[PDB]
Amino acid sequence: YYTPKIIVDYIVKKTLKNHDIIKNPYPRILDISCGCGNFLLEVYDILYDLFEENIYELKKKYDENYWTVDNIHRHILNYCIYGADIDEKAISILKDSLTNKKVDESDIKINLFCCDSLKKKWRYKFDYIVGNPPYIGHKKLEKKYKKFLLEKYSEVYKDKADLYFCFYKKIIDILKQGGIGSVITPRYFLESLSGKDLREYIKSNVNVQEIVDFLGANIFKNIGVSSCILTFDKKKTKETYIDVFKIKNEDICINKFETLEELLKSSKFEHFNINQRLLSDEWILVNKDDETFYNKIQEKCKYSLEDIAISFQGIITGCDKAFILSKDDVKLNLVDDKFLKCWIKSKNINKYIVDKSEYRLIYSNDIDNENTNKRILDEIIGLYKTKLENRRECKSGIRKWYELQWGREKLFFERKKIMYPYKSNENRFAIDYDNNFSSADVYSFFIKEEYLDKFSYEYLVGILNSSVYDKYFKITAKKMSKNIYDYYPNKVMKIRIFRDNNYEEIENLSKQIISILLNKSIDKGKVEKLQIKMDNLIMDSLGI
DNA sequence: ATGGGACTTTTTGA
DNA sequence: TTCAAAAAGTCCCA
Ligand SMILES: N=C(NCCSC[C@H]1O[C@@H](n2cnc3c(NCCCc4ccccc4)ncnc32)[C@H](O)[C@@H]1O)NCC1CCCCC1
Ligand SMILES: [K+]
Ligand SMILES: [K+]
Ligand SMILES: [K+]
Repeated sequence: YYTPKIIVDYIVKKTLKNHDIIKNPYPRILDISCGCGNFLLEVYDILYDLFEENIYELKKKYDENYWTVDNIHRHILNYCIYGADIDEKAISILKDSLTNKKVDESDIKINLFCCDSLKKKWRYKFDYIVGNPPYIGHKKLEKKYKKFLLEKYSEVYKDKADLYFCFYKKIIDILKQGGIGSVITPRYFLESLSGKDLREYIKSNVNVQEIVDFLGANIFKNIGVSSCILTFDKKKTKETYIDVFKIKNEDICINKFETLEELLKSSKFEHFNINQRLLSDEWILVNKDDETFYNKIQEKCKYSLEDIAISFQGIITGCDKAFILSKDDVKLNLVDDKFLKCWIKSKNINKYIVDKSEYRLIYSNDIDNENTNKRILDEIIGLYKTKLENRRECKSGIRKWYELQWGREKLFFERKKIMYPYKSNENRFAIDYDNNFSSADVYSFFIKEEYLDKFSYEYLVGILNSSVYDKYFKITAKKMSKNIYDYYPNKVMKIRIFRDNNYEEIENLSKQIISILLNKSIDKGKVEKLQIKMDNLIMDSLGI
């Protein structure tokens, strides 16, 4: 979890580069999760040069005996650097590092606190705040602790929110008037549904100076997280425009230049501005070309998928190894075919059509009692009885030990519907003809009856799989890792759709693609030509 | 050994 | 009663 030095230097320089040390020689710089002091040790170096370069001006303007170069080390540690961390071994190491910057005279007091930053009663605000807070999601966070966050941090922490939301809140709350904060956190709060309250909190309490979005790039080696750097202030400012630096190529190595600023100004990043006053509850962080593109589509389309469709998440068995068998597995001979459903994974979804299924789900909810079908329970499902019994609804009695945890409603699956993978590099919406069941890695919707005469499944997969809609969706989608976006209903169902003079031709092209994709000898190339023709029709329709 | 690519479970709050 | 969100993802190889 060590933050790379090139990022640490940038965040520290972002806050202190324009500090007027003559006007205020007592700046308070805080790291609320300082660890071993990746940031604070750099703050010390930057402060020391700042004081030494102006030592004679300070000696003249202020106590001429206090301001000597020999006194800078003590002054920094007594009045300027503040750290907090829950790990006492980390604080003990940082205290030793800060002491070793000078190399007892008299007992220098360092402002390091071993505590929970979210619980500490903070006695004063701070001029500058930097660091890299902990990230802990809803599954890994201790349940007794979550009761505390839901009580005391409800303005940013609810439901499936993350712990680092609370650090944004704490950092903002203890930032002095006119102060500057700069942190590196996961990027997901910029787009996620859970981050809505946090985005409202940031926008309405600080001026966001700058957002560095690394998208799917791997900033932390051997860590599966996607990062951003937020810089914000509480200055009295009227313009309130955000500098947004979005990475262009996710495969870039971060150390190509001596400094991060060189990387940002390079061709490896795009820069654009966003008006903070124009931010809705969603933050549309795109350049002017993309904003025009996005707005054209939004205004043109009179419907959304949510308007015309019923959406639902897939089956959640609660223990897949207990209920999912290969269709060639001999144990399926014990299971009556009335209990067996086709099962697909996200990899089975292509554009327009689903691979033939290779797995079967035992829809165990339809097993009436333990004595009629003893063989299935003893020889297939019962091999995982202990794990099945530990599921939440089994411990509370709502589920029998052999039942599916969230079996949903079979009738929603056993119908013509559209399916798409929950995480993908591109739009892949397929028409399911085979009553496929799936887990939560595949989402489904079917068309409401009253919209069937306006929209057909064949038309919908045509436009949703188009190049236009792939770009259109990815503008506001949640970037997860390198070449992975979330395709979840909370954004997929917000996709807006249109219907105009090109409807018949778009639908016809979609059927030709479906027909070719289902044939034995597939000449995939003609599909690409048809898709290009369809994309041109869609661009003609939307005026782009 | 590492960094990069394929692929994606069930726990959980509401 | 029962929905859907959540990557400090997870796992493997060359
Ligand atoms: N794998 C992880 N990676 C991220 C590392 S974060 C970097 C620094 O952040 C400090 N740090 C964290 N949480 C703090 C905090 N309050 C929140 C407390 C939340 C909590 C509640 C119950 C049980 C445990 C934690 N207050 C001040 N410092 C804090 C670390 O000690 C570290 O040196 N975190 C999970 C896990 C492991 C480290 C101990 C606890 C987190
Ligand atoms: K003086
Ligand atoms: K990443
Ligand atoms: K992992």
